[PDB]
Amino acid sequence: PCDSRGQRMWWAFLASSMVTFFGGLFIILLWRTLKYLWEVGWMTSVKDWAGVMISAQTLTGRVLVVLVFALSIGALVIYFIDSSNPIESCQNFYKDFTLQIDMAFNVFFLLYFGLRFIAANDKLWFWLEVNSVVDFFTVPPVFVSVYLNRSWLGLRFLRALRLIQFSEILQFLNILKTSNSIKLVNLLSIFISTWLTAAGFIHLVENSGDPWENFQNNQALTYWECVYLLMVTMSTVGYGDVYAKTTLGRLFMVFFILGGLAMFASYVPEIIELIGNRKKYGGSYSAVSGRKHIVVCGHITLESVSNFLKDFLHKDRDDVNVEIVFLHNISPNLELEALFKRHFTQVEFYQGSVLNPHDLARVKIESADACLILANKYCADPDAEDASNIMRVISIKNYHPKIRIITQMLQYHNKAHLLNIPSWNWKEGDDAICLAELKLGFIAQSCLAQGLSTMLANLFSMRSFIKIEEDTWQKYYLEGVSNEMYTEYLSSAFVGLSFPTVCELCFVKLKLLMISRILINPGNGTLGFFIASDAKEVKRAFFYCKKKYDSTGMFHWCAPKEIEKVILTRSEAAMTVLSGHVVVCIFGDVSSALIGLRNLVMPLRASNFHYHELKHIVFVGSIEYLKREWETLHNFPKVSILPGTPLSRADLRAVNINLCDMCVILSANQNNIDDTSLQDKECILASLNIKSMQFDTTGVNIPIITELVNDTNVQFLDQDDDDDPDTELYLTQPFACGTAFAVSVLDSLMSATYFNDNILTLIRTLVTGGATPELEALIAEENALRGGYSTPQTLANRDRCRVAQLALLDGPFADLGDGGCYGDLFCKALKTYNMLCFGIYRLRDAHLSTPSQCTKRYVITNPPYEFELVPTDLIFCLMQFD
Amino acid sequence: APDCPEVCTCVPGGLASCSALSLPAVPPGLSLRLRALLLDHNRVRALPPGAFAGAGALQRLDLRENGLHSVHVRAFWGLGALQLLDLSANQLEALAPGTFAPLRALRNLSLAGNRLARLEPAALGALPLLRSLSLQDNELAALAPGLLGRLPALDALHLRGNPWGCGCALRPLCAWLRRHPLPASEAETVLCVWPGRLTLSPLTAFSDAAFSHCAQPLALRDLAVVYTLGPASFLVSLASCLALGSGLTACRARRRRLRTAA
Ligand SMILES: [Ca+2]
Ligand SMILES: [Ca+2]
Ligand SMILES: [Mg+2]
Repeated sequence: PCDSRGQRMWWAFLASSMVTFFGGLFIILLWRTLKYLWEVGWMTSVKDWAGVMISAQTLTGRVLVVLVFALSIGALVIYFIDSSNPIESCQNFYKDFTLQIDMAFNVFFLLYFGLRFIAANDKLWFWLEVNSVVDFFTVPPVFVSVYLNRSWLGLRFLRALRLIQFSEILQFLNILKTSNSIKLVNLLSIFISTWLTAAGFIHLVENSGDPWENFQNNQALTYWECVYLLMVTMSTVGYGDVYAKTTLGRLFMVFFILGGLAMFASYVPEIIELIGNRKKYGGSYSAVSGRKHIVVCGHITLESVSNFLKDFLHKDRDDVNVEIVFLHNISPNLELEALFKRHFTQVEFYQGSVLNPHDLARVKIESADACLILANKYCADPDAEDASNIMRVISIKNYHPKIRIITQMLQYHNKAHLLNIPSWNWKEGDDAICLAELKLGFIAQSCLAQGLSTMLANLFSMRSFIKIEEDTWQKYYLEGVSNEMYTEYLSSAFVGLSFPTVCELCFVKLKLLMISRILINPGNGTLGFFIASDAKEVKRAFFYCKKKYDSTGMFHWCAPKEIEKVILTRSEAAMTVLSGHVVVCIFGDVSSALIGLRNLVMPLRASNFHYHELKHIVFVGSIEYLKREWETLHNFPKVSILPGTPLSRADLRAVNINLCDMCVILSANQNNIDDTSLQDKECILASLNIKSMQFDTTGVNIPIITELVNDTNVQFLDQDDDDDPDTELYLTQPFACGTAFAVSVLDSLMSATYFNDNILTLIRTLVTGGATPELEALIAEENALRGGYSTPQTLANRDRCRVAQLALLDGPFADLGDGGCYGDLFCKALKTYNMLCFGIYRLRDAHLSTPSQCTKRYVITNPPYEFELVPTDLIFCLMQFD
Repeated sequence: APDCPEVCTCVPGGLASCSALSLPAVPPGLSLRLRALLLDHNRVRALPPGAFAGAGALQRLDLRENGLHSVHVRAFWGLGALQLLDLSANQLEALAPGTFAPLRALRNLSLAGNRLARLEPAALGALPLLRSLSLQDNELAALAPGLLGRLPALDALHLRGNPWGCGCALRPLCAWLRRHPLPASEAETVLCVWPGRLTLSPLTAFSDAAFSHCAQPLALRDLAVVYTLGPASFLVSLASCLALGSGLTACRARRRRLRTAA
């Protein structure tokens, strides 16, 4: 029959559970009080057996652990199914299927409790665990129900608390190892278990009204409704459609808010954060056939990446599809991700470390065309950055020696360390741009011919042609900055009787300027180094067919000098006669870094120079710094040193600053302060001190070049100019006049160096005098320039042509002073004396009809054939030896 | 005579009839000399407390078909001599406890044709002199146990037309019918209402064996078994695990130390 429930007896099950728990507690406490008041161990053996069984230390242990997990889930499902049935009912054990499964499950749980008790260390504290408590209040009631053939859905919700011991189960099985996963499983298990247990208690209390009201408060809430109610409650929402009405239910709500709202607000955000841990820029790069890809690593940042991308992918170069793959450890920020979005089909980013061979194999450096390692120029410690860069290159070499590398080195000696790497196969291809070396070579070149460093730097940056309506100096300057350095294979028409004589004067036909080996002004299959404005019209050559010297003689050498034999003082410096010389102001301190002045003095002492024509060099500044750099600056001739400081007017008066050919302001302590505002303050003060001097005439027209670490300071060098932070350095008046220089203009070198590897070494033979396979080997092994007795072949290695500045007022070229045809001028320069002019060094106010007292001159690179000239003008040339 | 209501009809011997007079409430001026009162077919919807005051010697009260839906607890105070009540054919949905307690001389209490969903033990109170009851045409789903336990002299009862849900809640009910055999004509009309496996089943056909599953009262054997089942089972499981572990350990030890060389 049905309607089997008349008189209640929940006290049966409840009292059975309570007497079990309390009897265990009291017997354990009685044993403790009795103990207080008074082979190898078989008890320890069985305890160890149980301990091994509970843990997943044997196959039996793992089977039992998995069974515990599965049967805990099964008992929870049994409770969920039984929740629909009334609170009290009568059911037959041997005619029902759910009761038998429940009986088997709780018999297993009883056996597991026995094993846990045997393995337990402290019995009393094991009795009070949540697992033991839920065992005491779940198995006995089922046994009593089987005995009575009567089921009461009482504390069965406590089965949900069996869900807590799931992290421990997984950690035993070695599945759960890492901290994040363990914490996530802990949080999830605690949250779900507490939620379900609270829902079950509310279900029991609301369905079985409070006893003191004679059970007249039945609300009849389904278990799902109680789950929903608890979710709305501990979420702080509180809809109010469903709520507890009984006194016991409201009391549980009051005491559960305090401990459960905090649990929700502390667990949900943490769970979301933990699940949210993912690697966005993972995965590998697919190597598409027929399209080469290069890899870029090192110092990857928004400004560096933007500059490299805008110079690399410029429309001026030919229609070539080279795909860039960036590899950085730090995940990009929003601006960098947007920049990558704007180049969606041209670049990719993959997060990883260049040290790990896994990440190297991920970007497929095995099939890469080249690897480019950018450097952090603006670091507080150059040695650390060079060391990190050499680690990066050595890791790439370790993975793949055959790859070709372009890298930036902040110091010259670390370049020599790079030569020590076994797979530095510079023959087939390899590059190493030393920023200090190339910067100082450019400075020395500008010392020989002012403003040459500006055009050298502008030849390498990719610039599209721009036009301005107003007639200004910028208008003519921008017609020169648009010319880049390209390489083209020669035609079959010029490969006949002789390359040289056909090379000259034919630039009218090709409308381009030409500059098996490196060739510069070839007089007396080859790659022509053109200065065309674009790569579209460079395809017009081949397509159209109508003890004094050094060990090599490349430089000058003299006997070593002691620092005391060259140290001077204001009296003897003023006594000494110096005109048209070079003065180098040096800023430094005790703990300042090492600049390296050898790459500044070497370019000025090539063999094309005569000892009489050799320019004197005097370094003015602190004597400690020059002492530190002296070990390399002592095998050098005709160099003087004045202690003191460039900020003292008298010290500068002694060294004859007014008549020097070039004053070079340099700083070394610029790597100490990282303050943008404070950088180059000594250099700005020194430059302005030079400008404001007076000589029995104002020194504002003294040729001076300042090397600035910070580009933004370029506005303080000159005062009669327009200062805008928006404009770029190449557009600034001091840079266009060759009086300012920064390493930031050399970063384009990589983009050039990759696209034609010759250009870099051409730089090394167009600045710094010359670099041969031998001299690099000698520097690598000795690191000291040495010389010997001259030989005829040594002296014959002097045919080179070095840059020179030619006036225009007096000379056979006076007829062309205002001829209005610059092309006629250089065509004459070529036929009459085999001389090629890069371009024009022109007064800033020359384009204006009204005269002025200005002296600043800017640079024009390759003026058109129909270019008007002014008699007040300067010409860059490549003079030959004699 | 002053003992007769002005609107009602009285005859010698204390018999008064007030029916078919459209009385909206109890007529005033009740006297002690009236023994039987009629009030049927009126419109007395609400019964004021102490309405029948004054006629303490009344013996029979009729209120059938009077639109009764709410009766106060003290409306029948002082009616100790009242014996016959006819409250049937009304809309009484609930009876307040203690309402009929003063009625020590009650013999027939008619609640037929009412909407009484449940009658509670406290509603009838102490009724020792009660001889018979009529609960037909009511919504009494089940009689709470102990209601008949304060009616020692109850020998006649009518239960037709009720939503009798045949389960363990009416076990005290049928126990009466076994010792008070309902006559066959009326017995055939009392049937279970729940549409389960017990429809068209007369209440006298259900024996004890059919409801052996029903909660029997707490004994002294089971009282002790239910307390002892838990701890005894836990101790048995613990001992079984201990014996299994000790035996396995001893067997593995004797296999390992006796075959160390082999
Ligand atoms: Ca261009
Ligand atoms: Ca300015
Ligand atoms: Mg792609």
